[PDB]
Amino acid sequence: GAQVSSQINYTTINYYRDSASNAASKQSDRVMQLTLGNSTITTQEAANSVVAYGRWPEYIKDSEANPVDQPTEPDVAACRFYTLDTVTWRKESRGWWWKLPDALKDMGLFGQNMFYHYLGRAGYTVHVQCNASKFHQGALGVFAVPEMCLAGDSTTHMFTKYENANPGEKGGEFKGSFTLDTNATNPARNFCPVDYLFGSGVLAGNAFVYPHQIINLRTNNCATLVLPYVNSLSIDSMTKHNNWGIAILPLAPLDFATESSTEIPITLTIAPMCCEFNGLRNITVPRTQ
Amino acid sequence: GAQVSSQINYTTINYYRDSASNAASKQSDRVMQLTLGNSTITTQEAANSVVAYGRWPEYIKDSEANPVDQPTEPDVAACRFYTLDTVTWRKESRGWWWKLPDALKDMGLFGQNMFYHYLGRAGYTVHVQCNASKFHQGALGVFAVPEMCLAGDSTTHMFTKYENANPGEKGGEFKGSFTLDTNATNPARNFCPVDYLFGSGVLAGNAFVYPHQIINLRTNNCATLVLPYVNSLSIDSMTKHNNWGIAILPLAPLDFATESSTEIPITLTIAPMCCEFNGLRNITVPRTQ
Amino acid sequence: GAQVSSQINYTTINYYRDSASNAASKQSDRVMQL
Amino acid sequence: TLGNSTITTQEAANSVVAYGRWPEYIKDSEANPVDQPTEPDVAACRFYTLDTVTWRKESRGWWWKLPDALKDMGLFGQNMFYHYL
Amino acid sequence: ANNLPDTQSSGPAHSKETPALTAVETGATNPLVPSDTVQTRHVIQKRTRSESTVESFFARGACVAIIEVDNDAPTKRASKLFSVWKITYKDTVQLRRKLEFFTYSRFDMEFTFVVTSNYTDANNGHALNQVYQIMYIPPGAPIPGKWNDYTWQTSSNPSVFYTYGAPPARISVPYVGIANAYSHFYDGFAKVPLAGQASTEGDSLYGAASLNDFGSLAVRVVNDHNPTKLTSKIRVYMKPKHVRVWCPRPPRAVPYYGPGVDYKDGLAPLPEKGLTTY
Amino acid sequence: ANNLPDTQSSGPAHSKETPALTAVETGATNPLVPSDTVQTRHVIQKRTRSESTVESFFARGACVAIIEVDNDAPTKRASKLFSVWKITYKDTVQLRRKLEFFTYSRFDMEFTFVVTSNYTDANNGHALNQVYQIMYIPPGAPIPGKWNDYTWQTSSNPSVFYTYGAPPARISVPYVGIANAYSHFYDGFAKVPLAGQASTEGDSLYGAASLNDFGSLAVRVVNDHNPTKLTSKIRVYMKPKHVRVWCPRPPRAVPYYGPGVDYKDGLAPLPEKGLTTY
Amino acid sequence: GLPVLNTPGSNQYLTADNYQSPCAIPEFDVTPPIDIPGEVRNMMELAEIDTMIPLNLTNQRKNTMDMYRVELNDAAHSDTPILCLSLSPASDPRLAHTMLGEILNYYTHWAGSLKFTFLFCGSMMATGKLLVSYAPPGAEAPKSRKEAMLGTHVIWDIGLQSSCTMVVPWISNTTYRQTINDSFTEGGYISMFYQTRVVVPLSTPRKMDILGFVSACNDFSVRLLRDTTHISQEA
Amino acid sequence: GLPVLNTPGSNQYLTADNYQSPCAIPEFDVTPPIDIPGEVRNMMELAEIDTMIPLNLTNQRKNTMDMYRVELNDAAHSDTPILCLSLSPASDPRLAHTMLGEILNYYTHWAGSLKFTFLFCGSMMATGKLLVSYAPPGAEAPKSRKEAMLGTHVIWDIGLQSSCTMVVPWISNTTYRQTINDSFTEGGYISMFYQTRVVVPLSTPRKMDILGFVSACNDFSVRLLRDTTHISQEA
Amino acid sequence: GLPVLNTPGSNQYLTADNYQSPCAIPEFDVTPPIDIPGEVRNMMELAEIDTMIPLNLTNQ
Ligand SMILES: O=C(O)c1ccc(NS(=O)(=O)c2ccc(N3C(=O)c4ccccc4C3=O)cc2)cc1
Ligand SMILES: O=C(O)c1ccc(NS(=O)(=O)c2ccc(N3C(=O)c4ccccc4C3=O)cc2)cc1
Ligand SMILES: CCCCCCCCCCCCC/C=C/[C@H](O)[C@H](N)CO
Ligand SMILES: CCCCCCCCCCCCC/C=C/[C@H](O)[C@H](N)CO
Repeated sequence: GAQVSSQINYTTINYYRDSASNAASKQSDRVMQLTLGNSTITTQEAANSVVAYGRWPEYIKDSEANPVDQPTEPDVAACRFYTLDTVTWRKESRGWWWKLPDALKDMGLFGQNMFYHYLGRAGYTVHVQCNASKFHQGALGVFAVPEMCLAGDSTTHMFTKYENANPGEKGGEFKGSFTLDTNATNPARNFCPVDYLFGSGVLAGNAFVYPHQIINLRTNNCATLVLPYVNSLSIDSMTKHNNWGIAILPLAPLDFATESSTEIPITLTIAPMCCEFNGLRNITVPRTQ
Repeated sequence: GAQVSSQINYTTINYYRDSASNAASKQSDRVMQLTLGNSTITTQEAANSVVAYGRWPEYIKDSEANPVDQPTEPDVAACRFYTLDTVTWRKESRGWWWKLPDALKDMGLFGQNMFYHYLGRAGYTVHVQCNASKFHQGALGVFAVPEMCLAGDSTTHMFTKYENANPGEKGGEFKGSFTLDTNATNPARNFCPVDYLFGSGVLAGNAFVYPHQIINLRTNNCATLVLPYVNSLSIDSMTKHNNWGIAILPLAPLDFATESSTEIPITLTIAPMCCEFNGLRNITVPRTQ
Repeated sequence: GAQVSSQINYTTINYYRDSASNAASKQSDRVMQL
Repeated sequence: TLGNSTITTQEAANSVVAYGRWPEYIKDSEANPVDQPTEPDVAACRFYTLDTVTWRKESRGWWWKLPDALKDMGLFGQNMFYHYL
Repeated sequence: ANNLPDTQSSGPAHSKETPALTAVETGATNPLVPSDTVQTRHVIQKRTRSESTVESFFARGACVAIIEVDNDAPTKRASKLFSVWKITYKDTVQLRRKLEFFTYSRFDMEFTFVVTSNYTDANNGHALNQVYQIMYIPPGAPIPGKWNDYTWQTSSNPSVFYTYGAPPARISVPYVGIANAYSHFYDGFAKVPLAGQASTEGDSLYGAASLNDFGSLAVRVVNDHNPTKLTSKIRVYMKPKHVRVWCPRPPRAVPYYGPGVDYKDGLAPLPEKGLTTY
Repeated sequence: ANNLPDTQSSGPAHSKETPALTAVETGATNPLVPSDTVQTRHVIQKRTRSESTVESFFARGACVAIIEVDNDAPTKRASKLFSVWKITYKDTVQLRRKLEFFTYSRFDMEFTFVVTSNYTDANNGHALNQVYQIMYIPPGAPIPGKWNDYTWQTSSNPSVFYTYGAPPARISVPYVGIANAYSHFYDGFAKVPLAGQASTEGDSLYGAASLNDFGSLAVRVVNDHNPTKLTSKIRVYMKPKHVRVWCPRPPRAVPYYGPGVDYKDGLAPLPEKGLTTY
Repeated sequence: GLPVLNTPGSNQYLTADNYQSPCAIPEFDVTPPIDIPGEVRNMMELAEIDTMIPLNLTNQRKNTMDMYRVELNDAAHSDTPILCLSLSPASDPRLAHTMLGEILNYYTHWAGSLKFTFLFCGSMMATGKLLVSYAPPGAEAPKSRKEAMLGTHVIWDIGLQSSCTMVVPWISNTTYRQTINDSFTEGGYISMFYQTRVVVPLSTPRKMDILGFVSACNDFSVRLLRDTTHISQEA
Repeated sequence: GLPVLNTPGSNQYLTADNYQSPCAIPEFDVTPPIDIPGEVRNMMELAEIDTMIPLNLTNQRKNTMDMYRVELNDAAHSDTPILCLSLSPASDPRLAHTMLGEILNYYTHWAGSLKFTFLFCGSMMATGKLLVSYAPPGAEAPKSRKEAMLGTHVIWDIGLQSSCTMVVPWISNTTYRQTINDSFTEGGYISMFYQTRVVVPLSTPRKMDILGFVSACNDFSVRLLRDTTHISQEA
Repeated sequence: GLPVLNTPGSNQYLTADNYQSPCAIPEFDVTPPIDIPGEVRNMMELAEIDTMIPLNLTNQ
């Protein structure tokens, strides 16, 4: 009935059936080995691993299962480390980005299961590898961004086409400045993610609110982010929706005591985890080019 | 006094004497024999029987008896199977309809009791009989429609005359299209029940919400509907008011491997049940023609 | 004080001193000598 | 019923379990390879319908091989070709 | 408003039970669940049908009438100083269709009156706030013949006096039917014509029970007229409450044509769509 | 809204524990307190974070729309006798930015409607008090085509009739998302284009989920027109209630440009400041 | 009197409000109810009743009884679909005007498994096997049996039991789908194919009809009442 | 009815009010929540996360990634400051647009200790000692290490642990400071100096970068919610 | 004061309403009733009394 609450008290009574009608109630860490399926990663210069939001990937609990068909759980056939194409960190590099599960769409049986099913769910283990010498310097910020929406390149809002929004393993690169696409006849309809705006109109310095690690070449040569499935749904369409983005930004430029421009590679190795698929039918073949 | 109810609760108090003032509170089956009176029906190709709304016909309980005079219950003299005139199902047939008790008004002592009394009540056992060969095909939907109001044939609303609304055992037929009666001098004042509109402006496909059976010639040759008395009153005037309508629609057309147009008969056999009559006086003689 | 009455009940309270202020409460025989 | 596929029949002649042995997974007492196996379950253990053939008066018969006949059947085929065993 | 059954895990099936096959000829609907035909996981179902109860389905005020009245000099024969609206839900369509999903119904009824007014010209001064009288005239009570005749004394009729600018007026009535339920459909007549009666006798409209089943509302502006004409509309909103309904029916598919089930136009509701077109 | 830890007295330190030194490479924030690096006294802390709870942060009505309607003769084609506003918090910026501090949210929502009106000219008489209808049109319900078409019967849509001069109208809705939370950001498409489909097929806006996710509000003046034109604005104020939020994000730093994350102008927010200038 | 403070929303009229109001006819002697057969307590009860699907909405069949009949024949086997429709029970024209679709068109959101039943109305001497398939969305719509058999499906043997039911299980990313045509909450594709073929002996009709019915399963629910587009009025 | 008396404030609309209102969608079947990772319950949780400081807002560096980098080199020792800023976390341009500053700009008052972390991004072969100082206000701002070392300070040794944290303790006359530039609640001065110098061997970059981060300590709180100046809209 | 919200029907006058109103003559010394014969408590009591039927309504 009547609720008496401390403020000397005050009385609150709900006069309506629906709760929405209620008033607001104001009351060493360097050495690691990771094994998934038939794949293993060793590192001697890690900086510990970051479990995003302190939540390990997990399968859908019965209390949260939306679809009713028996799901597929390929386990080791898909929950394994796939190594993406290596990119080159140079002095002039502004950064790189990938989307998940997009980046893994062509990765063996994970990709097959992804495209054969209406619904897919997976966490990830992202392992960024970047080794240099004790005489190199530079720092990479590695950020795992839930719902990493990126800004387009045109005056038309939300106009980036599916093909450019889902580049696959190659990913994309941040730019140093915003260039407006003025070709009205054949618009690029591509992202224009500016680095200091973190590609979405927010200062890059604040991107550390996201789960992240820093590869500081004097300290570590790898970063490991363990990402749970993050979404507003227990399970979603992997082809329509990228749950995670990976952003790599050079926080401190690459440098090495030589006149010639040094370049070192960055390699991404990503393992889906707790993969779960529902809604089997004929294979989805997305439009490309 | 004050009602505390879960939504974290809410309090409801009725401030008015009358309940209307209160706020809304949101809280084998193929073989059968039927015997009634001196009449018996056998069937070897039934599809079970449908008791409309799962309610067997019953006499008026004392707790629901409106008229105070001692009722008449002829029992076997009236609660017996009467066989209506047989109709012919052809390829072109659009369907047939009857009204109850209207269809039985000339059926022996049931009709006599019906016309000698102001008030009458009865459930029914409707038995549709339609046999063909294993080389015939076709399907009849048999629907028992409470308050089966049918659309008229004129611009004047509700203009169908009593004589045409109560055709008797011959019943009427659904039409394939709506034809407006334009004869203003001598209007037909007849129904124009279109088949796909179920004769009342509702899609025939939805008529299955009503108690129904299907005579699928490959499966069964009869349908049995047991209809309780359905009305907004315990008892009503049988001459003024038809409690039930029977509609028979060819869901799948009659077909048979011959160039000549095949025709098979449909026979309705209807037994009043739990007949109860009140208000005896001189016999009602309805106007005809 | 508060009167709870059946209509599923309803509550009636009189707010005035005077009763008039109250709402309406809906609750042989042929032969004789004299 | 297997996976998302169902077969009904009204004119069967019972079913024959070959040699009276129902299919089963490899027991630990008989497992030769040591790597953790993949068991796609419903993604692969489901009814696939092959191309229909025509029985005529002159037909002499037909043959298929398993697993060969199913090699292009969705995720069963994918798993078949992605694995040594 | 009950919760829904959980989905149970179901594995492969190989048996003589065939839930997929049935016989719709019996008139029954095959009560299959997904686990009867496919492999299913365990799902703890949390959805409920709270908003599809009949009460929730009808728990909305629907506009059933727009009664227009005037405040003007009685010598102006064009103006209408009072209006009588026979009570019914069949002057509009939406609530009618919702109700006619069913054959019978019992409900209390909440009437809410939304009154709007406006000037008709600008060269005859202004007006003081109007008061409107809405008198229920049950069948048999005298109908007002003039905006100021004796009937407006309303000694026994219930009347609501509504002051313009106040929140919409509102009253409630219980189930007032003379039968045990309201009949949305009546397959019959008020009269049975008798043999020998002239053609002008025993004739009644098909499907009508009473010529006046629920009476009328008579609406007037109580104020004497200002030098300028004012027009007002009283919109009547019905809300069924404590609803019970019997014998569901297929909903109206073609436009209503009168208070009966008759149809004249729009007899082609379905659009064109290929048989093999998704 | 919890209280804060007291500061503990801390004296001189001479040891091998070095809380000052850390490694931000790990991705963690060094959880140091003043006593870790300086000598501190004992302080009984009395400050609390009651006003920075997410509920307190969002416990404000914010204007999300200004819906303009007219009361005028329907022959005046310039006047707009009804207006449809698609429901969203992205027509203004302030509430949008506050919400977009986070990636997901669940909340009930309180809508408050502040209605103002005025004359447009002075040579056509005066007006009686107006009543406004605000009808919620959930996705799929028919949108009004005219200010007085059948849709305004609102038999099933919720409508609020607001009398001018009354305190702002107010209603509440629960969390109505079809997902388990509202998504402030959606990195995906409504459609996946399929190989072989023409360029005009399978194309959808980046980041849009539904073409119509929460429906619209249709607003009209119920009154018939006075001889003079009246203009009204209905300001819609949203207040999230019972807020829960997930996955914090850096706040918008450059001006919003459309409903997406796109940016075009004002890409130089930071001002100039010397490195060694206090 | 008692100090009070009027809050926002005072004097408004919300058509969905649930308040008490004075009775205009006090002390009325209400007629008691009787036990009428067929009482309904939830609109979903109506959606759970099978109603015939106007599957064949061609130019010459729509708005006639023929729209309810899908013609099969005994031609040689083919993989081409017999019928195709989208799982949009409220907006697909073949489902919108069924009882299920009519009920859905009063609500904004729906969720749960659907139930499609097919009745074979050929002669008893006709035999055949059909395949009824549901492909959850996101891939190309099945245009031959080869693609359709990869999704959910039931192989229907036409025999003594002349009806077959395929349950379309609830498979959705969102916990509810919208009752409009919208790609984000698209439902998938329902198709029918010849498994073997229809075979008849001599002296038997070589063309017959099948009828389609749809209803809601017991896990089905709707929410967000709304006005339908299926009824309109004119001045 | 019950005698009532309307008080002042009746019929007003206070945008901060907390009243009940009627539900426009009664009996709605709300979708239950799921356990989404990363739930936030207090905005201070966000302020406690280290975010990079745009320390170098020169003409050529502002509004670029370069603004986040402060350049050190191996020149001879000097007492001149490396970087200087004011403890105005909401109004100092180098702090205003950090996550801490962004949160503060929604509030009028702030109190508590701040936490500045510096990350050395030179080569492993580079060594050096720096001094990071906080001078509570009221005296001349430290313009050389001699003055700065008299205030609160930490001497940072660049070694295997490449990051150093200096806690700016809460030292204020008032129990809260305003989130604007105001001398009465000024916060003091933060500066960095070379303690010894940066030393590198041959074949090593002689110029490197340090990155700055700021966050709030667990004793930090804010009050008096307000609209920020960091977002604006135009007609 | 106490937060209140005025509902529809406020300020109307329903002639069938049953509300309390202030007494215009407080503390009036009402004359007590006496036991008058022939008290009636229901109008049906009057309908149950036989009354003569004007059966013959001819012109004269
Ligand atoms: O504004 C809307 O709410 C409203 C607007 C349009 C609407 N539908 S309508 O088809 O335009 C329509 C328009 C008027 C009437 N109508 C009358 O003309 C009338 C006269 C007298 C009594 C009753 C009524 C009555 O219902 C009925 C329907 C309903 C309500
Ligand atoms: O007075 C203030 O409170 C108010 C004043 C200015 C303001 N910001 S604005 O940038 O001037 C602005 C001005 C108008 C609109 N706006 C429209 O023009 C409109 C049309 C139709 C629907 C919704 C809207 C809507 O938001 C949006 C923003 C917001 C509110
Ligand atoms: C101001 C007081 C007015 C009170 C008016 C009371 C009348 C109540 C009418 C309720 C309407 C019931 C709906 C109609 C039912 C069916 O159509 C009839 N049984 C057949 O005409
Ligand atoms: C008069 C009654 C009107 C009732 C209106 C109910 C609609 C409620 C809308 C709440 C707004 C939620 C905020 C939007 C969430 C995200 O943007 C969407 N998930 C993505 O579009």
